[PDB]
Amino acid sequence: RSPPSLPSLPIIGSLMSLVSDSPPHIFFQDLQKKYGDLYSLMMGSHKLLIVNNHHHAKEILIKKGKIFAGRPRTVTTDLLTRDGKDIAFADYSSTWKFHRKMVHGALCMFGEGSVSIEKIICREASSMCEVLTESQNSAVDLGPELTRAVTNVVCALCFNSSYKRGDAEFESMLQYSQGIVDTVAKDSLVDIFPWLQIFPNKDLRILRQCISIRDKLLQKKYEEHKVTYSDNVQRDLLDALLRAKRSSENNNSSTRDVGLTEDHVLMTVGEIFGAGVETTTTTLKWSIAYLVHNPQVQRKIQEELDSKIGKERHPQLSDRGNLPYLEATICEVMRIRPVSPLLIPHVALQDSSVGEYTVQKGTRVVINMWSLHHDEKEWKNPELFDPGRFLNEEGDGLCCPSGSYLPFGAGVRVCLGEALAKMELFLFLAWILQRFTLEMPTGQPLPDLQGKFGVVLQPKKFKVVAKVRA
Amino acid sequence: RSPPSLPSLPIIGSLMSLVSDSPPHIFFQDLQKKYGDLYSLMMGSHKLLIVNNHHHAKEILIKKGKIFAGRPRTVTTDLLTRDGKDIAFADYSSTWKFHRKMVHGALCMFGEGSVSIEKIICREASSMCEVLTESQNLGPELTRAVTNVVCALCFNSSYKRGDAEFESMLQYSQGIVDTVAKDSLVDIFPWLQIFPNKDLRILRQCISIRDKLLQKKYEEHKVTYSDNVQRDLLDALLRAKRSSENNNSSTRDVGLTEDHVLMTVGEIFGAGVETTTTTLKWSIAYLVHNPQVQRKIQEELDSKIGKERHPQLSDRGNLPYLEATICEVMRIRPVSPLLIPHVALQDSSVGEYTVQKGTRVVINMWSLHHDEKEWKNPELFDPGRFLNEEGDGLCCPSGSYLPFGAGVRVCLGEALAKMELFLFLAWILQRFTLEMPTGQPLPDLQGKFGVVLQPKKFKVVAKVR
Ligand code: HEM
Ligand code: HEM
Ligand SMILES: C[C@]12CC[C@H](O)CC1=CC[C@@H]1[C@@H]2CC[C@]2(C)C(c3cccnc3)=CC[C@@H]12
Ligand SMILES: C[C@]12CC[C@H](O)CC1=CC[C@@H]1[C@@H]2CC[C@]2(C)C(c3cccnc3)=CC[C@@H]12
Ligand SMILES: [Cl-]
Repeated sequence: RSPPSLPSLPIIGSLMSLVSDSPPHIFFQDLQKKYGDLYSLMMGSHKLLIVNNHHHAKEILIKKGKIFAGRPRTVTTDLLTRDGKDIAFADYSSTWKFHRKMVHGALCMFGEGSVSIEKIICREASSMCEVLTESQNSAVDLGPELTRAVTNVVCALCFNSSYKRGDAEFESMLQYSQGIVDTVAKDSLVDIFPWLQIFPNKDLRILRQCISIRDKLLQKKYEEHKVTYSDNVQRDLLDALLRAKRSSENNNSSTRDVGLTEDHVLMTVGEIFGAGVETTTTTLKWSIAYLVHNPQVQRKIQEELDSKIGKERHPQLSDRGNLPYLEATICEVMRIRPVSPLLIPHVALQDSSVGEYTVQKGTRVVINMWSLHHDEKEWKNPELFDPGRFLNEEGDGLCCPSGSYLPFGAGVRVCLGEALAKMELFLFLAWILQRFTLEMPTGQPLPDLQGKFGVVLQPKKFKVVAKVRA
Repeated sequence: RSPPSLPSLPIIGSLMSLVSDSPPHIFFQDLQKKYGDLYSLMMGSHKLLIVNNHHHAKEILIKKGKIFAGRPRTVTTDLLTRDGKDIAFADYSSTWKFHRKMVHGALCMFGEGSVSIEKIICREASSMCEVLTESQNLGPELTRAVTNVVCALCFNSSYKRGDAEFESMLQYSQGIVDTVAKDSLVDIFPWLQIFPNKDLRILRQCISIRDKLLQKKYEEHKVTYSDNVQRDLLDALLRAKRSSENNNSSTRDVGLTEDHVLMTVGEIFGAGVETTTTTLKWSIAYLVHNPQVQRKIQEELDSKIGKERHPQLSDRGNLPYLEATICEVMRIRPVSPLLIPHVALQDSSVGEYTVQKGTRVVINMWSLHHDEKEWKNPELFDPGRFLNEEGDGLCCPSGSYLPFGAGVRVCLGEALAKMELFLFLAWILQRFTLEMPTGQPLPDLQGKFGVVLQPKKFKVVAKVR
C-alpha cells in the first residue's frame, strides 16, 4: 500500500519525468492531476514524498512529529551549516533541542535592564520612518532602508550591534547572502549526485566563496565577544551561547551530551542571523507589494491605527491584541506568498505511515506549503489578497478560516523565530502605515507578484516610494 | 464629563449603599441597571471606577495601558508582598518590567539539557494518572500535580505523595486566599490596624509560615549556588542579584534586594498553584455537567493522538475542540471576576468620561464575559463559541474576550497556564471519563469570591475507559 510514484530509473530515478518551466511548488501542485494529493518520486538514490493535503501534513508535522523530525544531509547544506551543526538542517537530537531553547531564552531575555527587542524594533522603525519623511521630496526607495531596519533588529539580537546607514560592510553582507540564497538548497546535480564534486562545479565554488566571507565576519564577532565577555551581562544570543559553552567545559550534568563546540556556537548564531534577515525582509517586501496593489487595505489599516493608536503615540507591542485588520493582513500575506513553498525535507526516522499509505524509513517528506495555502478546496479564490479571510463575523477579531493554514509550520520543528517574526511584521507595518501611504513612483506600474524561487520565495525588485500622510 | 457615581458620605464613601448578599462581581454588574456600564464609587477615602464595557476595558488596558498601569497599596497585599516588591501589586516601574522578563526567561530556559517544563508537566500528569488507575476508588491529587510544576520551576524540587510540608502549605495558602484583597475594613480604613483585627492575625501567621519556607529554600539555594548551572527561577534571580551587586550598569534602577527575590519567586509559586488549580477544578466541574463534551474531546484525542503515546505539547494546533473547551471554561468562570485595580498614574479619560489621577479602575471581568450584548446565553457552557464554521480551528466570538487580560499588565504566566491546562486535561481525558459517585448530585457552580473565584469542593471520581 505504497503511495503513487513517478516512473523511476535505476541511478537517475525520476529526473527524466520532472523537467518543466514551472517553479518546483506549482509543478508539484499540477502533478496532483495525475498522481493525487500524496505521491513519491526518486531524485537519484533518494526517495521524496510530496505532501499536498493538510490532513497528511499535520500527520507528518504533529501526530508523528518526532519520527518525521529527521533532516537530510546535502553538500550545499553541509557547507552552509558545517555538516548540519545548526537548527534547521540539524538532525533531531538533544543538541537541536538545546540550541532551540537557547535561542528562545536569549530572545525572552534580550536587553539587560528593562530594554527589549520591542525597544530595538521601535528604534529601527523610527530611524527608518524619519528617513522617509526627510526624503519625501527626494524619493528614496525603502526596501533597502527596510532591509537595514530588519537586519539591525536581528543584528542587535545576535551580536549587540547595528549597521550604520550607508555602511560599507552591510551591502557586502547583503551581497554574499543573496549569493548563498541563490546557490544553496536549490536541487542541483551535486546535491543529487554528491560524487560530482570530483568535477568542477560553478555554484559550489561561489557558495564556498560566500561562506568564506560569512565565516570571516562570524569569527570576528566571535573572538571580540570572547575578549569582552563577562558573567554580569548577557549582551546578546552569542553571549548566551558562550556562557553555555563555558558550562559545558565546567562539566555540569545538564549540557554534557549537548554539542557546544565552537562550530555549534557559530552556526547557531549565523543561522539565526540569516533567518532573521531573509525571512522577515522577504515577508515585509511581499507586504509592501500587496499593499501597493490593494490601497483599500492600506486605508482600512490606517483608519484602524487612527482609532486605536493614532496621533500622539507610536504603535507598541501592547497594541498587539487590538489591531485585528492589520493582524489579518499579515496572516494573508503569509498565506498568499509562503516564505518557503517547499519546506525543508522531514526525513522519516523509522518505518511509519501517512494516512492509509506506508512510508519507508529514510524517505524525504516535502510538505508543499504552496498547495496547502492555495488549494481551491480550502481557500476561495486563492489568488485574491483578502485580509477578511482571517477576520471574525464582526471584525472584532480573527478566525482560522481553514485547517490548512500553517504559516510557521507546526509540531516539533515549528519555526524557531515565530514570536520574533510576528513582532517585526506587526511593528514595522504599523509604524509605516501610521504616518505613510505606499505608492508606486510617478506613473510606473504595479509590481510583479511571481516570485524568484529558492529556499525562500523572494519577490523581484520593486522600487516603491512612501508619501505622507495616514 | 464625570461618570455617574454612587452616593457617598464623607469618610466612609459609598459603603453601606453597597450592602448585598450578592457576590461583588454580580452586584456591580446589576448596578449597571441604574448607573450604566461605567460608574464610580468611594470605598472609604479611595475612588473606584467600575468598568463593565469591553471597549472601556480595552482603552484602560491597551490604548492607555501605561497611564493605567499603577497598582494600589493595601494593608493586606502590602503584607503579602512586603510593600509591593512582587509583580502583581508592584507599581509601574523598571523593577516590575525587569522581574517580568526574568520570569519569562527562566520559564523559556528551564532546566538545561534533557529537561523542559513540558517534561515536568507530563511527568506529573503520569503520576496522577497512575494514582487514578486505582480505579473506582480526586481533587487534591490534581492540586499537588499542579503544585509540582511551579515547585520545580521555582525551586527545582517536588512534594512526594504524603509529605506533611505539602498539606502544611495548602492550609496556610487557604488562610491567605481567605484574607487578601478582600475589602476587609482594615483595607478600606488602614488606620484600624492599630486595633485587634483577626484577619491580619490569620495573615501575618500564614505569612510567617510562608516566609520561613521561602528563606529555607533561599538559604539552601545560596549555599548550593554555582555560576555554571541555573537550576530554576530562583537561581535566575540570584544570578541577576549578583550581577546587580557587581555594578552591571543596566540593572541599576531595578531592585534586586533579598526581599525582591523572595517576593518574586513566592508570587510565581502562589500564582502557579492557586490560579491553575482553580481553573482546572472549574474545568472538571463543567466536564461533569457536560459529559457529551468529554466524549467529543475523547474522540478527538483518539483520532489525533491515538492510544500508543500520551499527549505532547507539540499537539498545540491539532486539538481544536479541547482548546475551545478550555477557552469556554476561562470565559464562563473568570479566574479573577474583578481584577486588581489599574490605578490611574495621571489624569486621563475613559470613553468620553474623565478619570482622576489616583482613581482605582476595577475591570469587571465577569460582566465582560457575561454581557448578553456580546455573548449568547452567557450561562450556557458551549465550547463551540470558540470553534470556526467547520470545527477545523479556533475563532474569536467577541472582542470582549480577555481571559488573561491585555496590554502592559497582561498575565505573566499565560504561556505556563496554557501548557498546564492543555496537557493535564488531555492526559486525563485520554484515559478517563469524569463521573461522580452515583449516589451524589451534579456539583455547585456558584463558587467562592476572593482574589480567585474558586469553586466549592465536590469529590470527583474518574472512571477508566
Ligand atoms: C517571517 C516569517 C516566517 C515564516 C512564515 C516562517 C515559517 C517557517 C516554516 C514554515 C518553517 C518550517 C518548519 C518545518 O520544516 O517543519 C520554519 C522553520 C524555521 N524557522 Fe521560520 N519562518 C519565518 C521567520 C523566521 C525567523 C525570523 C527566524 C529567525 C531565527 C526563523 C527561524 C526558523 C528556524 C530555525 C527554522 C527551523 C526549525 C527547526 O528545524 O527546528 N524563522 N519557519
Ligand atoms: C490559569 C488561568 C489564568 C488566568 C485566566 C489568568 C488571568 C490573569 C489576569 C486576568 C490578570 C490581570 C491582567 C491585567 O490586569 O490586565 C493576570 C495577571 C497576572 N497573572 Fe495570571 N492568569 C492565569 C494564570 C496565571 C499563572 C499560572 C501565573 C503564574 C505566574 C500567573 C501570573 C500572573 C501575574 C504575575 C499577573 C500580574 C501581572 C502584572 O501585574 O503585571 N497567572 N492573570
Ligand atoms: C540561507 C539563509 C539565508 C542567507 C544567509 O546568508 C544564510 C542563511 C542562514 C539560515 C537560513 C537562511 C534562509 C532561510 C532559512 C533556510 C530557514 C528559514 C526559512 C523560512 C522560515 N524560517 C527559517 C532557516 C535557516 C535559514
Ligand atoms: C495570594 C496568592 C495565593 C495564595 C498564596 O499562598 C500566595 C499568593 C501569591 C500571589 C497571588 C496568589 C493568588 C493569585 C494572584 C492574586 C494573582 C493572579 C490572579 C489571577 C491570575 N493570575 C495571577 C498573581 C498574584 C497571585
Ligand atoms: Cl498573528
